[PDB]
Amino acid sequence: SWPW
Amino acid sequence: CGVPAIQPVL
Amino acid sequence: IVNGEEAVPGSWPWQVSLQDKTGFHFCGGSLINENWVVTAAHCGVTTSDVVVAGEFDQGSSSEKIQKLKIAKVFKNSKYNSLTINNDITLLKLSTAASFSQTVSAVCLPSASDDFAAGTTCVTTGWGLTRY
Amino acid sequence: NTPDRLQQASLPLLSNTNCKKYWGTKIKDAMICAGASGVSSCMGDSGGPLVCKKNGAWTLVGIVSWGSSTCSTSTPGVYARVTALVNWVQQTLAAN
Repeated sequence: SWPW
Repeated sequence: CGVPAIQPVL
Repeated sequence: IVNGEEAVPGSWPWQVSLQDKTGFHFCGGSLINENWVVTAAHCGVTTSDVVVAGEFDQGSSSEKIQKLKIAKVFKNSKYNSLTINNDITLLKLSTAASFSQTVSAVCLPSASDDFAAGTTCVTTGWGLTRY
Repeated sequence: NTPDRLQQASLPLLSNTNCKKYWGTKIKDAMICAGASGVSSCMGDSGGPLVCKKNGAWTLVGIVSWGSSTCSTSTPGVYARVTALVNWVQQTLAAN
């Protein structure tokens, strides 16, 4: 996951 | 609020 | 947005671009009135960043955009950076936006409003179109 | 890197219970999932809107937050759930  | 003057086309 | 389409210019008039002082777009946001923008807490906005309203094509020099300075950053006190929960920040503008055909506010819901699974909604932005 | 021109996509809301099939315990009550429908939000979209029409007006339901590190179009994106946050918005505006 990654911040968008 | 929430009512654009230029209507979106989807 | 991956596999989206180009918007009609000006048709999402609350959409703003958050740019750093070098002019780099790093996050979106939404105008909720002339003085306040909602964005994500994890965007890490500071008072050196700029809110750009009225933009469509970031490669054009001919658009009547508004570059608005930020007075104060209000990060939600319940934001949890470990889980990215409660991911909301308010930006109070130093200079009010001038509302027009291409710049205006989105509505906020009531706390009790219901948006059912399966409802079709819309998202907008200048994020990557391919990874 | 980011597109010059503003993009849009339509996409469905999911329930948190169903979103947990993808993301497990990472999904909290102040999150709402959308997508897994052939589109995805992606890096640089964060902070922007997820809007739904309600009584004829576009209403802010989510704030683009996080999701798949490859912006997979078959995985739901995760958005901050504005109904869970709107009391704080209103309190902050009233006090400042």
